[PDB]
Amino acid sequence: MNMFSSLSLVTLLLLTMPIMMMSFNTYKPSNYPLYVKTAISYAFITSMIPTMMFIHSGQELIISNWHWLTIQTLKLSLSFKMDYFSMMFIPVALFVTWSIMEFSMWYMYSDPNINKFFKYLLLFLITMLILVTANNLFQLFIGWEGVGIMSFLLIGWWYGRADANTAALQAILYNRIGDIGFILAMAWFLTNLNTWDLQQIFMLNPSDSNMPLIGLALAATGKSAQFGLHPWLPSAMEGPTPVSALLHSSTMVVAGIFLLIRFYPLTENNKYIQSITLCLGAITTLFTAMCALTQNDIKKIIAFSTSSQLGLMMVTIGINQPYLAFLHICTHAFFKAMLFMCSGSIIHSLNDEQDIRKMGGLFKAMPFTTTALIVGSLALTGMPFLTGFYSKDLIIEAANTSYTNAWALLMTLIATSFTAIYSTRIIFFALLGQPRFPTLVNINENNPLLINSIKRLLIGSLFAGYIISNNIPPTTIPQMTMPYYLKTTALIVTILGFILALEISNMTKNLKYHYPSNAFKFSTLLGYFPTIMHRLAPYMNLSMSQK
Amino acid sequence: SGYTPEEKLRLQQLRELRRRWLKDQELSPREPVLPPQRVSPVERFWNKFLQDGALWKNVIYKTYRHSIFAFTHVLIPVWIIHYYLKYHVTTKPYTIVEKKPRIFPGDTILETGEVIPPMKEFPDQHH
Amino acid sequence: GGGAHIEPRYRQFPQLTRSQVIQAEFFSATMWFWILWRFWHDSDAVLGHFPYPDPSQWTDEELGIPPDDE
Amino acid sequence: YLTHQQKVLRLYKRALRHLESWCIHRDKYRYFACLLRARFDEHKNEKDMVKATQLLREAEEEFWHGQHPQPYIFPESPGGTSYERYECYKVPEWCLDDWHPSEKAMYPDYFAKREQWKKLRRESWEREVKQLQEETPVGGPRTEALPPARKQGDLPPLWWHIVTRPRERPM
Amino acid sequence: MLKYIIPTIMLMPLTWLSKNNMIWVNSTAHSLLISFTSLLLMNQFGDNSLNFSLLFFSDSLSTPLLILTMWLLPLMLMASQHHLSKENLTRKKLFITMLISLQLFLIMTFTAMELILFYILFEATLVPTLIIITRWGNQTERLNAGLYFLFYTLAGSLPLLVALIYIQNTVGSLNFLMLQYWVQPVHNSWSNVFMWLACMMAFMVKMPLYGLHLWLPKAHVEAPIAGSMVLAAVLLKLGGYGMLRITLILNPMTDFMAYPFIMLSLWGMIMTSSICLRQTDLKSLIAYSSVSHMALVIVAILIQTPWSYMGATALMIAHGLTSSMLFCLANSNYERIHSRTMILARGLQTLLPLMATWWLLASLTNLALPPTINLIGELFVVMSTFSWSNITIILMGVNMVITALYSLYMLIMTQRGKYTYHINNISPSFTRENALMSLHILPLLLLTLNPKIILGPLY
Amino acid sequence: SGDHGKRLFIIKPSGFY
Amino acid sequence: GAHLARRYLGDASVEPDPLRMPTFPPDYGFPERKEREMVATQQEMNDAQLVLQQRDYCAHYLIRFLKCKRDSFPNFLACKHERHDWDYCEHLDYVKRMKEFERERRLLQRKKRREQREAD
Amino acid sequence: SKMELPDYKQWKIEGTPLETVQEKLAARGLRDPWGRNEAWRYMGGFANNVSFVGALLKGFKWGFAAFVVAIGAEYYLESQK
Amino acid sequence: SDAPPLTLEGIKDRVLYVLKLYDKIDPEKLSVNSHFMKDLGLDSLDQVEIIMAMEDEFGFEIPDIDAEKLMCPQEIVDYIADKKDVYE
Ligand SMILES: C[C@H](CCC(=O)O)[C@H]1CC[C@H]2[C@@H]3[C@H](O)C[C@@H]4C[C@H](O)CC[C@]4(C)[C@H]3C[C@H](O)[C@]12C
Ligand SMILES: *C(=O)CCCCCCCCCCCCC
Repeated sequence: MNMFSSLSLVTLLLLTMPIMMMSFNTYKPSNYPLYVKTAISYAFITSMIPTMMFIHSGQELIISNWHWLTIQTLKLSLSFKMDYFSMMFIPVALFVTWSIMEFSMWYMYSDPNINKFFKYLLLFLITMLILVTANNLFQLFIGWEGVGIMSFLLIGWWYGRADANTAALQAILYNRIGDIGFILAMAWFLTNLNTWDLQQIFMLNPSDSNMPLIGLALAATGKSAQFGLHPWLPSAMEGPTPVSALLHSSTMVVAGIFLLIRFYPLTENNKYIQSITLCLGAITTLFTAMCALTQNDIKKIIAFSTSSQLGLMMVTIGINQPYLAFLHICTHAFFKAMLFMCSGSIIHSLNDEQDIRKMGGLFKAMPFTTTALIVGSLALTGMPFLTGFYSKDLIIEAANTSYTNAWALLMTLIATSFTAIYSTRIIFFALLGQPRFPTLVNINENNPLLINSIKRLLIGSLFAGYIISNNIPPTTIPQMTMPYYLKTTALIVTILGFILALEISNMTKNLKYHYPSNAFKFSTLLGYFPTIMHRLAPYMNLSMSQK
Repeated sequence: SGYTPEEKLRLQQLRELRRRWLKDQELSPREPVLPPQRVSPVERFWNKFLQDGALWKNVIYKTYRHSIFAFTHVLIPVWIIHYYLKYHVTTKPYTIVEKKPRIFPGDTILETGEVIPPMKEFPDQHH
Repeated sequence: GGGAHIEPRYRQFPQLTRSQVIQAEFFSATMWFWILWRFWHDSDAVLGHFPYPDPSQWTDEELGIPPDDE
Repeated sequence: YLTHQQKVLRLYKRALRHLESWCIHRDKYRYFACLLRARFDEHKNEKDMVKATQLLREAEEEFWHGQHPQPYIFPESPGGTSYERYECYKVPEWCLDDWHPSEKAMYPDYFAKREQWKKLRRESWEREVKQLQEETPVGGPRTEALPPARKQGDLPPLWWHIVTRPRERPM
Repeated sequence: MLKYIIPTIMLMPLTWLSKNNMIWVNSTAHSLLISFTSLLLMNQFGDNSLNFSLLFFSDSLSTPLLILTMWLLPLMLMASQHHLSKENLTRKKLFITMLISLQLFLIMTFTAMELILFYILFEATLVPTLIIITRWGNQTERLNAGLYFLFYTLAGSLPLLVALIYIQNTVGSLNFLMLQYWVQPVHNSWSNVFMWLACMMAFMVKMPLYGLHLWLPKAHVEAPIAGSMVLAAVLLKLGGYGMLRITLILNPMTDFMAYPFIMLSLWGMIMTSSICLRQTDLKSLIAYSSVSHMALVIVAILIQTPWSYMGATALMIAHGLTSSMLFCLANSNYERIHSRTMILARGLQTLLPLMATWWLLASLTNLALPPTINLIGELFVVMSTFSWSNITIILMGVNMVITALYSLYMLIMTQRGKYTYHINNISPSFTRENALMSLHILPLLLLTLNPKIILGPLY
Repeated sequence: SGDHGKRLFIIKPSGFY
Repeated sequence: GAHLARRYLGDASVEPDPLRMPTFPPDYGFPERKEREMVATQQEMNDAQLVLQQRDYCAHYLIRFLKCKRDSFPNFLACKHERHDWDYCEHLDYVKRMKEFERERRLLQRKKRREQREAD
Repeated sequence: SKMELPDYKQWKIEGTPLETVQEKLAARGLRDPWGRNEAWRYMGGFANNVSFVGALLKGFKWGFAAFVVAIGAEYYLESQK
Repeated sequence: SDAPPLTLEGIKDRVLYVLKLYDKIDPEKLSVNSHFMKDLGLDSLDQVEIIMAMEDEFGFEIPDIDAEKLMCPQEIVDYIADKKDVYE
C-alpha cells in the first residue's frame, strides 16, 4: 500500500514539475525539450513499479487526498483511481509519448517555438492522466475538456494558415457537441442517484438507465470521432505530425472509448444501449475505411485508419466485451504511433510532401523507416503473433460468436478486409516502384533521435501485445470453441483483402485511361459529409443569426 | 510575350535592391554582442574536465546529470508525497481505500495464522 | 550536427550508411523470427485449440430423444 | 479577359496536371500526356476564331468530368499542405523600431545598416512622389503597372515593401 | 460597514488635495488598500448572517459582490488614466470623484438592510453612472435613447416604488431580516400579479432580460473603459442581487408568474449567443455575451432551488471578472488601432506575444473551461434546471456549443492570421496593460482553489 | 547547423517589455 | 451459423429459440438425470472475488489457475498447464450447451412429426 | 556549393520502360520530348525495386536461419533435460 | 529541414539542365538568353510544357499569369531566385 499509493502519485507530480519550472526559475533554457523528455523517461519507470504490483496480486487503490467542495450532500474530492484500466494504460501512454517527445526533438528542431511546443505536449499528457485516473465524473470533465482545449492549441500550431484555424475550431465544435452528452449524464446521476463518484454509481446500479447511457455514448461519439461527428479527426491532421501521432491517433481519441470502458458495470445490463454502441461502431469502421482506400495523403490515410479501428473498439463495447476494447486501445497505440512517426520521416525527407502519389522507391533509400512502415502496417491488418493480433483477432472471434446484429457483424468483417487494402496502398505507393519525388535527393534518416524513437516503438509493435495479454489477470470467460471458419475468418478476409489490393495496384501500372465511378468519387470526397455539412450548417446558423 | 522593356527594367531595378537588402540581413562575425554571463565553478568543472572527453571519461558526466535529476525530480518528490500521504491523508477516514486482497483456497493469513480449508477434490479429469 | 555527414545527390540514388542498413535487417528479420517461433510453439491460436464437435453426428442416446411413438 | 490565346493555354496546364494526378506513374502519364498534346495541336491551325471558341466550350465541359476529385497540389501553393504555414514567423520589419536600445546593442552592425536603408527611403520618397504624378494620365491610372526609374540613382516608385518583404522561411 | 464607507469617502479629499501629478498614484494605492480590508467581510457564520447595525448587514450573497466592487475601483483607475492624460486636471479629478462616488453608493446598495434604502441607493447609482458614460463617453453620436430610461422609469423604477411602499403598509416593515420571519404566502389575484411584476420588472431590465436587452450593447459602445468595467462587472449584478432578495416575499406566485420569463431567458441564451457570431464590433460582441450569460442567472433565480442559487452567485462573480477583463483587452487594441472593428486588426499574436496569452485565458474562462468558477457556476445552473425539466438540457447544451464558438472566433479573428500590413502603430504592451489583465485573471483562477466563498448563502 | 556563417538577423517583436 | 438460414429462411417451429430455450421439461426422454455439481463453495468464489460471470461450474480450475499465477510472479509463462485445464473445462462446458441446443432441436422436429401424422 | 550535376548525356530512355513508351508513341506517330527527363527515375540503382511480396519477406532468410537453429536449441536443450 | 540551400549559379545549372533534356531543343543552341519563341523557335504550347517541367524541378507552382510572361531561360532563373529569395 505504502509504495503503491506513493509512487502512483509521483508520476502525476513528476510530469508537472517541468511545467512549474517554466513559470519560475531560470536554471536551463535552450535545453527544455531534453529536460521534458527525461521527465517522461522517469515517469514511465516509476509508473511500471505500481504496474508490477498490480500484476502480482491485483492490488487496487483509490486515493481521495483532498476535500475540495461540499455542496450539501454532494462532496467533491481530488480522487485518483489506480485500478485495472489506470495501471495498464499509464505506462503505455507514457512509453508512447516518450518516443514522440524524442521524435519531436528532430521533426521540430528548426521551429523557434520548440520549447513552447514541448510545454503543450506535456500539458496534454497531464490532462490525459487526469482523465484516466479520475474517480468522479467532475474530475473526469477537467480531463475531458482539458484535452479538448489542448487539441485546439496544438492543431492550430501554425496559426498563420487559415486552414489550421478552421481545423482547430472544428475540433472544438464537435467535441462540445458530444459534451452535451457528458453533462446530461452528470445531471442525471446527481438528480437520480446522488454522486458524481463512480463508486456510488456502481453500488446503486440503476435498472432504468437509458438516458444517462445515451448521454455517455454521445460523449464518445464526439470525442472519439464516431459517425455523425467524425469529420474533425481527418481535418485535425493540420497540426504538426508529432501532434497527430501523440493526440489524434494514439491516446486522446481513445478517451471516448475510455469513458464507456469506465462504465461497463452499467452498460452490461442495458442491452438497448449495447445495440446502439454496436451499430454506431459498425457504421464508422466501414465508412471511414471505405473512405481510406481512395485517399492520396499519407497523413489522411493513417487518420482514417485510426477512425476505422476506433469503431472496432466501439463494436467491442457493444458486444459486451469491455476488457478487450481496453486491450485494443493499448495495443493500438504502439503501431499507430509508429506509423505516424514513420510517415514523419518520409514527409521530412521529401521536403514536406504528404501526397503518396509523389512518393515511391523509398524501400531502399530509407531502410529503417521502411522496415517499421512494414512492421506497423502488418500489425494493423492482423498479422499473427504481432501486437495487433492479440487484440483484433479476439474481437473478431467474440463478434462472430455472440448474439449480435447481423448487419453489424457483417460490416465489421468487410471493414477488416478494407483494413488490408489501404495497409498496402501506403506500402505500394510509398515504398515500392520507381521514385516519383522531385529531382534533388536529400533523403537522409541517419539521425540517432529519429532512429532511437522508431526503434523503441518497433519493439513495442512486436512484443508488447504478447507481454500485456499474458500478464493481465483474466476477467471474462473467453470463447475458444467455435467452427473453424469463424475461428479464422479474421485471417482469411485479411488474406483475401491483400489479394484484391495487389491486383488493383498492378492495374494502375497498365496503360489504360482512368474511368470515374460514382463509388470512387464518393470514396475520395469522404461521402460528401464534410462538404454538405460544413456548408449547410454554418450557412444556416450564421444566416439565421441576423433575424 | 514576356515583359515589356519597362517591366524588364523595373524587375531588374528592384531585383538588385531586393538582393542587396537580403544581403544586409546577414550577421557579422562578432554579432550578436552579448554580456559575458556568469560561470560558477560548477560550470567550470565540466567545461575543461570533459574537453578531451572519450567514452570512459564522459560516462561519469552522463550519469551525473541523471543523478541530479533523480534526486531533485524523483527522490525529493516522493518524500513529499510519502510524508503527505502517510501523515495527513491516511490519518483521515476512507482517504485511501484499497480492494481487499484475493484469498485463495489453501492460503495462510498473516494476521491470524489461519489456514483456509482446501477445496474439494476435483472430479479427477484426465489432465 | 555532423556537418551533413550524408551529402545530397542529384537525380541519383542517395548515399546510405552501413549501420543504417544493418539495424534495418536486424529488426525486420527479427520480426520473422518471432512470427515463426509463435506458430511453432503455439499454432493452436491461429488454427484453434479444441475440436468443434458436429451436432448432427450425436445419437439420441446421448441427446435422449424418446422414440417417435413414445 | 485574357483573350482566346491565353484562355486556351491555361486549360492545357490545368488539364495536364489533373492527368498527371490520375495516371500517378510517370510512364503512363507521359504516354497519356502525348495523346493530350495531339488533341491540342489538331485544332491549333483552326483560323476561324468563331469556331475556335466553340472548341473551348466543349473542351472545358469535357474537362469538368475529367478532373481528379483530389488533384495534386504543390505543398507551398494555395490549397496545399504548407500554404501560409510560416506566416506566423514572418514579422514585419517596422517592429524593429520599437526594440529597446539595450536590445539593439546586441546587433549593432545590422541596425547601423538599417539606418542607412531608412535614410534612402526618406530622401527618395519626394522624388518618387513626383514621378507618378507626371506620368499619371489625368482621370486615374487605367492599369496597375508602375514605371521603372528614369534617372541614375533613382529607385522605382513604391519600392519599400517589395524590397523589405519578410523572407520565405524567416525561421 | 462604516469601516468601509468612511475611508471610501476620504478618497475624495485625497484626490482633490494631492499633488497634481500624484493623483493616480494616491487614488490607486489607497483604493487598493480599502479593498484589502474588505476581506474582513468573510467573517460568515453557518446559521446567521453578519449584521452590523440597524441599517446595514452582510450575508454570504453580498460579501463577494462587495469585495468585487471594491476590487474593481483600483482597476478602473489603472484602466482609465491613459486616455485621460490629455484633459486638464480639474476635469481629471472630477472623473475620479464620480468613480469614488459610485463605489460609495454600491457598497451601501449591496448591504442595505431595508428595501427602500436599497431602492433609493439603487437609483442613486445611475447618477454617477450616466455622467461617466455621457460626459467622458467617447461617443457624441446622439442616440435619443433616453426612451430606454423613459421605458425603464415608467415600467421599472416607479412600480418598484409603489409596490415597496404598498408592502410596508401591509407587512409593516421592509427590514430584510423581519421579512424572513413575517413573510406570508402571496395568494393568486389580479392585484397580486401586478405586485409581482412591479417588484421584478425593475431588476429584469438591468440584468437585462431578453427583449429588454437592446440598451446594453448601445451603452457599452458609448461608455469609456471605466463605464463598461463597472457596468458589466457590477451594475448588471444589482438586478441579480435585487431579484435574489425580493423573491423571498413573492412565493408561491413565482411558480406560475415565472414561466413567461424563463422562456425568454432560455431561448434568449441561444439568440444572443448566435448574434455574437455575426457581430463586427468587439464591445458589442462582449456586450451580447453578457446578455447570454445573465440569461442563466435569471433562470437560476426564478427556479429557486438550493443548487440554482449557488449557481447564480458563482456566475455573477465569475462573469464580472471575466467580462471586465474582455472589455479591457478590447480597449488595449482600441488604444492602438483607434477603432472598435474586430476585423481591422488581425494576427496580433505575431506582434504582441504576451497579450495573446491574456486573450487566451479570458476566452477560456468565458467558454467555461473546468475547473474555473465560470463553469462551477454554469454547471450548477445546468444541474438544477435539469430537475426543473429534463428538456432544458437541450437549450443549455446548445448554448454551451455556441458559447465556445464566439469565445474562440473572437480569439481567432483578432489574434490569428496574417497581420494587417498597413497598421504600423502596434507598439509593445505596457506594464500597465499587463498588470491590469493579471489583476483580473490571477484572482479569478485562485478562486478555484477555494470556491466556497463565492457560492452564496445556500452553501 | 550544417553550414557556416549564413546567420541572418531574425526579426521579432520586442521581447524586452 | 448455417443453422440460422434454417430458422429465418426455413420453417420456424422446427428450429430452437435462442432466447426461450429450453421448452421441454428436463426428463421428457431422460429418465434418471444427474444434477450438475459445483466443486467450489460459495464462500470460496466470493473470497476469490471472481467476476460474477466467471462464477460458473468451471470455477474450481479457474481458482487454481489464479493461485498459481500469483505465486509464479514474476514468471508469466509458468502457469500454462493450469490455463489449459480451465480453458478445456470451458470447452466441455460449451459442448454441453451445444447438446442442450440439439436436444431442443430434435424434440421440436419429433413433436412436429407426431402431431402432423395424427392431424392427417 | 558546387553541386555538380551529372552529365546530361548519361540519361537515355533506352534500356527502360520509358523506351517502351516511345515505341507505342511511334505507332500513333507521335514522339515524347520529355522522355529523357524521366530517365533518372528508371535507372542508376532505382531500376531494381522488389515487389510487394519481396518487401514483406525482407529478412526472412535470416529469420528462418535463426528459427531453425532456435528449435534446435530447445530440441537439444530439452534432450539434455 | 537539413540544408536545401539554393544559389543563383546552382539554380541556373538546374534550369538549363532541364532545358537540355527537352528533345525539341538543341543542347548547343541553348543559352541563358535564348528566347523560346525565336532563338529556339518553339510554339507557345511548348512554352507551357517547359514551365510545368520547371515546377517539378523545384516543386513550387508558378502562377498561370506569371508563367506567360516568362519566355527565356534567364527570366526563369531570376523568377526562382525571387520566390525563394536567392540573393548570393
Ligand atoms: C539543479 C541545477 C541548478 C544548479 C546549476 O545551475 O547548476 C540545474 C541547472 C541545469 C538543470 C538540468 C537541465 O535542466 C537539464 C538536465 C538534463 C536532463 O534533462 C536531466 C535533468 C537535468 C540534469 C537538469 C536538472 C537540474 O534542474 C539542473 C541541473
Ligand atoms: C454463421 O455466421 C456462418 C454462416 C456461413 C455459411 C456456412 C455453410 C457451409 C457449412 C455446411 C456444413 C457444416 C455444418 C455447420
